[PDB]
Amino acid sequence: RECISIHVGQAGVQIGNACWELYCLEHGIQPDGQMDDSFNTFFSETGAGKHVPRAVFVDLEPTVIDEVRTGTYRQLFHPEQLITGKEDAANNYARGHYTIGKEIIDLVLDRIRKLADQCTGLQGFLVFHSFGGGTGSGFTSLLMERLSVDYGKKSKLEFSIYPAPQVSTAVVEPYNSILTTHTTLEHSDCAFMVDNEAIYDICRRNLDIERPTYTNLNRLIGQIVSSITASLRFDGALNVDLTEFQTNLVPYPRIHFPLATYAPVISAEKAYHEQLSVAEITNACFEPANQMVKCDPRHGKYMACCLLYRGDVVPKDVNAAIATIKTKRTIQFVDWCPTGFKVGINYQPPTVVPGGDLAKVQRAVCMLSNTTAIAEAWARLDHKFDLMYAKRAFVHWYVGEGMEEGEFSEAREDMAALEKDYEEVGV
Amino acid sequence: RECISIHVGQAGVQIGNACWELYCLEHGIQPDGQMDDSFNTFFSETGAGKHVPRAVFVDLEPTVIDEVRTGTYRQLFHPEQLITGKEDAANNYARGHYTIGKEIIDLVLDRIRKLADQCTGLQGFLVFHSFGGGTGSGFTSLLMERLSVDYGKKSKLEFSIYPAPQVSTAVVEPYNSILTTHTTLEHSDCAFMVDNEAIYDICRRNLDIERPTYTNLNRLIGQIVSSITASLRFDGALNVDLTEFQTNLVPYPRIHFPLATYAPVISAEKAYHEQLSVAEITNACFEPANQMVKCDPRHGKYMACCLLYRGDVVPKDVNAAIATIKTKRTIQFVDWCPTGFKVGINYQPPTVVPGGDLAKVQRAVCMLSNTTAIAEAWARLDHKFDLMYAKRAFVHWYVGEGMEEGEFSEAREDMAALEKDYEEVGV
Amino acid sequence: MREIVHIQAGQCGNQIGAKFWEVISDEHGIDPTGSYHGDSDLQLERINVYYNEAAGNKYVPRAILVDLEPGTMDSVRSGPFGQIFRPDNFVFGQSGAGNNWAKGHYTEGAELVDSVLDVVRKESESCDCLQGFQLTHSLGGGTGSGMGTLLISKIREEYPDRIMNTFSVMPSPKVSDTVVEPYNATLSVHQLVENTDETYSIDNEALYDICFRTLKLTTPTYGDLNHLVSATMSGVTTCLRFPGQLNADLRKLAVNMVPFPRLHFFMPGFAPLTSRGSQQYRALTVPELTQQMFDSKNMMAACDPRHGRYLTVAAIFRGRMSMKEVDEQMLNVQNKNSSYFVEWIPNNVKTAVCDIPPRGLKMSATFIGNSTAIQELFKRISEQFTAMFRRKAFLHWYTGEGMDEMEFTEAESNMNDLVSEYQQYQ
Amino acid sequence: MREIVHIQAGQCGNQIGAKFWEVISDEHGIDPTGSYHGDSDLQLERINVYYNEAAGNKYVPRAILVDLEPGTMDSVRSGPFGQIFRPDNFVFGQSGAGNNWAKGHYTEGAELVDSVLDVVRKESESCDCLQGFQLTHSLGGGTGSGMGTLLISKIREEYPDRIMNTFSVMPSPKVSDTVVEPYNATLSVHQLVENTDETYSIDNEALYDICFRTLKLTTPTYGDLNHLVSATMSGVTTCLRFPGQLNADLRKLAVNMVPFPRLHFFMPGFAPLTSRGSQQYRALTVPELTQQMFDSKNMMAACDPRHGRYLTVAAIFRGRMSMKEVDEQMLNVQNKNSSYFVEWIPNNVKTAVCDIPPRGLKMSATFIGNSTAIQELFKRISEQFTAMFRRKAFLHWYTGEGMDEMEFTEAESNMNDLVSEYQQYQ
Ligand SMILES: Nc1nc2c(ncn2[C@@H]2O[C@H](COP(=O)(O)CP(=O)(O)OP(=O)(O)O)[C@@H](O)[C@H]2O)c(=O)[nH]1
Ligand SMILES: Nc1nc2c(ncn2[C@@H]2O[C@H](COP(=O)(O)CP(=O)(O)OP(=O)(O)O)[C@@H](O)[C@H]2O)c(=O)[nH]1
Ligand SMILES: Nc1nc2c(ncn2[C@@H]2O[C@H](COP(=O)(O)OP(=O)(O)OP(=O)(O)O)[C@@H](O)[C@H]2O)c(=O)[nH]1
Ligand SMILES: Nc1nc2c(ncn2[C@@H]2O[C@H](COP(=O)(O)OP(=O)(O)OP(=O)(O)O)[C@@H](O)[C@H]2O)c(=O)[nH]1
Repeated sequence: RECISIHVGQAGVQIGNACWELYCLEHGIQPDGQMDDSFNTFFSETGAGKHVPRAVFVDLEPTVIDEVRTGTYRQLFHPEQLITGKEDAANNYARGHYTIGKEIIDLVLDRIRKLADQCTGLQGFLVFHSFGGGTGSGFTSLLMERLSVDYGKKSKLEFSIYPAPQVSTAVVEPYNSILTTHTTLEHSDCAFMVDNEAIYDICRRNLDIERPTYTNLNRLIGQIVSSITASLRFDGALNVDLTEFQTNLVPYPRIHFPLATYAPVISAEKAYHEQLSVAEITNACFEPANQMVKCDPRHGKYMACCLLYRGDVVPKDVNAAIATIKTKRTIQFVDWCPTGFKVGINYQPPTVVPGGDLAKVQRAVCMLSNTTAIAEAWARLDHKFDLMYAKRAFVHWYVGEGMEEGEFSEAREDMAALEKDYEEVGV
Repeated sequence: RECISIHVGQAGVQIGNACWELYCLEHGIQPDGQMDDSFNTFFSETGAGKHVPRAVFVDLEPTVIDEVRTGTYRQLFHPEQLITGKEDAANNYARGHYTIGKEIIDLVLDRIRKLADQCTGLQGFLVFHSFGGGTGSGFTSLLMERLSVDYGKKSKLEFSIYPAPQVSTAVVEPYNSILTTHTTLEHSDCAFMVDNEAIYDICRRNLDIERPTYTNLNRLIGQIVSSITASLRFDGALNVDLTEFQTNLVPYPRIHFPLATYAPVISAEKAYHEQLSVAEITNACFEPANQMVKCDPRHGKYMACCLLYRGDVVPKDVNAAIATIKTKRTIQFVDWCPTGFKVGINYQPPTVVPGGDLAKVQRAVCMLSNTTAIAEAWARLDHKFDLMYAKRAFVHWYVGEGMEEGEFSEAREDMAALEKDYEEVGV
Repeated sequence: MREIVHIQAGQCGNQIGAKFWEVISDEHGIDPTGSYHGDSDLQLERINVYYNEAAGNKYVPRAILVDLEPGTMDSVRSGPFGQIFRPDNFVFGQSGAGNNWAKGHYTEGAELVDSVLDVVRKESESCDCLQGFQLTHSLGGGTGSGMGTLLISKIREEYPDRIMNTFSVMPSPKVSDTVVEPYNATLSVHQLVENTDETYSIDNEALYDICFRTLKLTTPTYGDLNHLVSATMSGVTTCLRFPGQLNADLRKLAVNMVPFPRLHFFMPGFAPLTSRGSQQYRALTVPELTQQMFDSKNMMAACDPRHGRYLTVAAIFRGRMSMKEVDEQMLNVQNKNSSYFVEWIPNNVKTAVCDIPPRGLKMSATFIGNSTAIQELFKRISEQFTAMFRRKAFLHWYTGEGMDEMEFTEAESNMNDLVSEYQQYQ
Repeated sequence: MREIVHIQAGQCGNQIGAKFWEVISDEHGIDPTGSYHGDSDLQLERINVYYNEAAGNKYVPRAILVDLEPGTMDSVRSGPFGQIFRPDNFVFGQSGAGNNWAKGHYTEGAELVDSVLDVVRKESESCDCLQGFQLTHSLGGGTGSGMGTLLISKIREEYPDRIMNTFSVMPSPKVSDTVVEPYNATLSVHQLVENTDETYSIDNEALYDICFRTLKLTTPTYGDLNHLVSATMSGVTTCLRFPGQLNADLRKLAVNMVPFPRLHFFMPGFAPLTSRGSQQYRALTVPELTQQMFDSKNMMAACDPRHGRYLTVAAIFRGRMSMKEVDEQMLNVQNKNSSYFVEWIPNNVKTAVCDIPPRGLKMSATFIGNSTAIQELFKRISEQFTAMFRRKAFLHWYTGEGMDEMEFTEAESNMNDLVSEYQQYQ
């Protein structure tokens, strides 16, 4: 019951800085790399009293891969896993895919094969990237093509980071987001999305962090990925493996875009002045104020909702909680999936990061939802791309890499064909 | 169970500097030459509390034979064994074979007879040389002719060092390599090859030695020769003597050119962050990135593969490892030898050199492979010779020694006749 | 001597099966180590019907514990009674079913069921004369639903005469713990009605309802539900495990509870089910047990019996009791409540009484009932099936394992035919 | 009194032979020093059949340990039981065979076999009446395959009436430890079928399979495999070593297991083979041993018996047991499984039972079987032979020792004829 991870781009490796911080903390694994069957999913034993992740960090720019090599997590990570490039993709989908992409995939794809044969219970994959720069967009679509044709049958958990609706770190990333989604549609088995201003807004309102940096964001993002894989790492009343997400949330093979959320997002001082049970955290995860993307669920419908709980949670009260969700009319499921609910329970609760921002709670929920609410984000992301594409803005960089007018049109009609499915299933 | 060694040329004696460094280290023999039945294969007892190798160092130039006489290994080596010449062969196959060769073979060949009668269990021979200079090429072909006619029935392990494909220390050595192979084909029973840029590339990638000198190279080369003879020096689950290599790897009496490789090539800091078992080191030895010659095995086929292991290795897991090699389709055996596998196990693990570069490991593999991949090295080595031979470049030195147009043509057609066999068995 | 080979499949089937061995081992006075320490010699009389004699006065159950997730066996092995089972019976794969009926029936369990069938042959040939196969599985998920019906097909093929006993835990929409419930349920019952002869339709919604109303538990875990389902399994086999004034074999229950071969879907019950507070305020007399048995709310299925009629019911009693008061209560529950009993059958009741009550309790009873009201469980599952099948949601994950759309059509027709026939005799 | 001279050849034959003396010496209660300290006097009754009496109440086995590598004798001499052997029996050359059949048969062993034959004459003439020669060798390599068949030819020449017993350890392609396996195997069996009367075809692939499935060992060394092969050797000779209700000599096994003179290639088995965990969860009764004996997976050869049919099988039992339950199990295993037994033989089973079980175990059994399915071991070796022989790879190393290509042709014809005759009676 293993699952190997890869981390592409600045956003991916920055997630790995905090995501593996809480994985090794949950299993008592110090940064030195030592202190039974729980840690085998993400940590392999090396001889006697030592552990190594099944992790790969790739970034064509050498800026932050070496930062881990000189940071505090030097002994934990095997130094050959920390793969680095020579020059930067520089916010170009084509540069990370054809020029600089094609010089290092021969190293990392065959290295990912090495971890496969080292493992036996490889369930699937979980990649970490963003649609902002060329690394997270170009190199992943290149690698996903060669990883899909290599294995195919195995699953892939895509934890992408959108560009926000109005907030944004760059100008050219609509070209990156529309081009990487043209290839990611037919390859990724599950596409989990994250937004920038939403997670800024969540910790400001609920957690009361008025001035967060990116390291504060990646703590709870790793908690979200840690929650879905906690059922594999620990025992519970009703465990769910990675294969449940493909069978429960993907009604059609093209609409495979869930939405992640987490609760209770509560600070240290508010935990004492607020009681936590399954009912209020369940209703808290469905409201738009706590969704990880800037899309309101009332505009659309929930096709499916996988509720993954942690900590001491009995199995009879969850049935009462989901009953209140079904009768509440502000959120409504589709008639084609009336029993749109899956429950998962784990006895081991979440762990608090030392020096972090989140507070320790006896129970927590990590709810995944496949819905039509993401079609609004696709439309406004596709709409803003049309103004730059109409004037041929920033096209001379991509076609200078080797592309042409053609694949931009294929990326446009593919997005319309994707939205053609969302308006179809929204009936 | 003895085997006497000779060392010709600068490359041969430089191998003996490090190769005997690890032989005497493995048996607890200090450089003084003293501290039961394990060391008798390569060390004879001298009276009481003293040992002497069954070694002979010959080099027509006196440059480095005296360096051992004034180095640290003065007491270990009997000073009459350290034979030296008076003037240098000077990168001429003819000069080391006819003019300066014929003045000292009368000393060393009759001296090699002295070690034969001193011994009783002489299994065969193992010579050390290179095809670069006239010493390693000319004198060996002269001595091999007189040693073959003297004994004949005994075996000879030829550990040659090729000139690299594009890297090279000289210009005339294609004449040396093609002429010495014309005589070495009918005399040598086993012809093990080594390349210069390959061993530079192996320690750079795997061992992380960015600036190696020749003494770093000869440490692992002696480890390769020490691995094949460890079965004679120690006991194991399935021992293999020198006679197994002739019967297992030589399907036809002309194709007797194996390829050597070694694994795990791992540094000191990477040993803690990487687990070593028989599976990954087995797959590591077949890939082109760890082969000792610049030839890719996927272009050709493996005719045979002798897997010699060391250290604590059980006999049931090796059968699982070779099964994965047989089903992996990136490397494929010939249909005429479906069971192309031989296993050898030794309980005594490899020993680390003090102050060296390699790290101590509980298990190691020294895999020998007879294949058609070496035919590419013969062709490019024969191809580059044709440009110099067509313009009669550097011919006036060899024919000034006494040769003529004839034997160059015999050396050319002999190489084509050798390659005629490789394309034949490649079907 | 009428031996019984036990099968456990799926996480729920292993959980109710694990607690099931906990209860009856205490009835026979069997240590967790397997050594016999019972007081009465009658416990060791028919101990062979679920155990095998071993050296050192040790015993081992004939429990074939099947799954596709190895974590379920570790919980059973580490449990209070994991050490009594044979280590060879634990046949289990590596990857879970993922809540897919077609995986366990065609790809995942199809390779594993061949290994399990050899163990069924091992325990059967060691028997003197086996009576039936007591299987425990849930229709939710892929393991119990898909691989379980495949295993039932092979055993029914090789043993076309033995009693194929199954305990199908089937949930309702009130507790929808999995989105793929109707496909797992509709496809599983397509095989059960053609092969099996007993189908104890137990629902989680009814099981939680027992804990609040009559048991009055604040935090009913699954283990509390497993204790109730184990009580029904020990009740039906109590006749053929101990001496009794009327010993009804499972075949002698199947002959009375199955007026037509397809009408073999039952609805179990158990009594006395008293809370901790209501222990002293309740009489142990026989009429008090009977009113709790035929109580409409004390059924272990979501379907209320008042919405239909009983074709035939059975009441397996335990402990010392007069037969006359039992006959009057079996008589009275059909006179005044004749609307809830079909009158084209003259006597719809089966009686049985053992001379050994449960451990700790003075008297007890166990109810079986084949009601026409049970069809609404199949009706609502068909509504959920047709709701998702009308647009073919989540069917493509079944096509990967070679399953075709016509097999869903054939299951739905056989499902809907089962609803019509209970409506006939209502 | 039916004495047995023991031969050991090759590294594998010396290893299984070395562990073989370890087991039976503990059955007779013999110290490593050779002094007798057994509890029961029956152990000292037929001690002469494998040992010779010496001064000081010391004993020495009649073990002629042959090899061409001196390192094998040093391991046996330094072992836990090296001190019991006579130092004179260690006849060994200086240079190993190098995995060449022609070396041990013509050049290396041909000079050494003349010295070994004098020791065979020494141990034979000291006997009262020898029954047969118990030889142990592997068909892999040159020593056991080449020199062993040469030694068998001379002993068969001088003793054309005694029982030539051999234990030919022959590997499969699943475990190909040597590239020269088919030439060593195909040439060795060319001499065995013409001379010998018993050939126990043991495979390393099957031997590893026992350790994982039924023995459940994590790290099966060769010594663990030697313990299993030694159990079969002690089982077949248990009749003529201790009193028993039915004492079957090796000639009395050869008369029943050899319906035609060439059909003398067997497939051994042993039971109970239980893991450390499954010790207490298993009954020592006779039907439990019989189902493990005839288990298709518990054979020590790569060929499954279900692919063919048994011409004739034998079951040498050990320990106190009723004959009636043995006869029923020998009866039942041919009634229901009649497809796996040829019916032109009416009774394909041989029975035997000793009154002394193995040391530490209460009961035991040992299986012999001449199956038509065994031909696939010869078929696959012929496929490997013809694969390498079609282009004549590695044949020139056999021409140096005077061996001609026609001898490979004559071996292949006799090999292929052996495959056809088992296909006849299938
Ligand atoms: N009365 C009880 N019901 C249970 C228990 N465990 C699960 N269940 C119920 O049965 C439903 C499905 O049964 P299972 O848990 O066995 C799912 P299964 O193991 O067969 O498939 P996979 O786990 O996907 O391999 C499940 O949704 C619960 O409603 C239990 O311990 N007791
Ligand atoms: N069950 C066992 N099998 C063994 C053992 N040793 C070896 N073998 C197997 O038998 C095969 C060949 O048998 P041998 O080891 O005796 C080769 P031999 O000594 O006869 O020739 P040379 O060593 O070349 O002189 C060998 O490849 C193994 O598969 C052992 O100790 N136990
Ligand atoms: N939530 C979150 N987003 C991040 C984080 N780091 C980077 N991002 C987002 O990632 C987007 C671009 O990601 P990358 O593709 O990795 O950018 P890059 O690697 O610097 O690409 P180059 O400019 O070519 O070097 C930015 O627009 C950010 O909004 C992070 O730590 N947390
Ligand atoms: N791998 C390895 N190769 C070596 C080493 N020393 C020398 N060589 C190679 O050996 C080749 C020539 O070998 P020799 O025949 O001994 O040269 P030489 O003895 O100096 O010949 P002269 O010029 O006549 O003195 C060179 O091209 C080197 O590449 C060494 O220590 N390790």
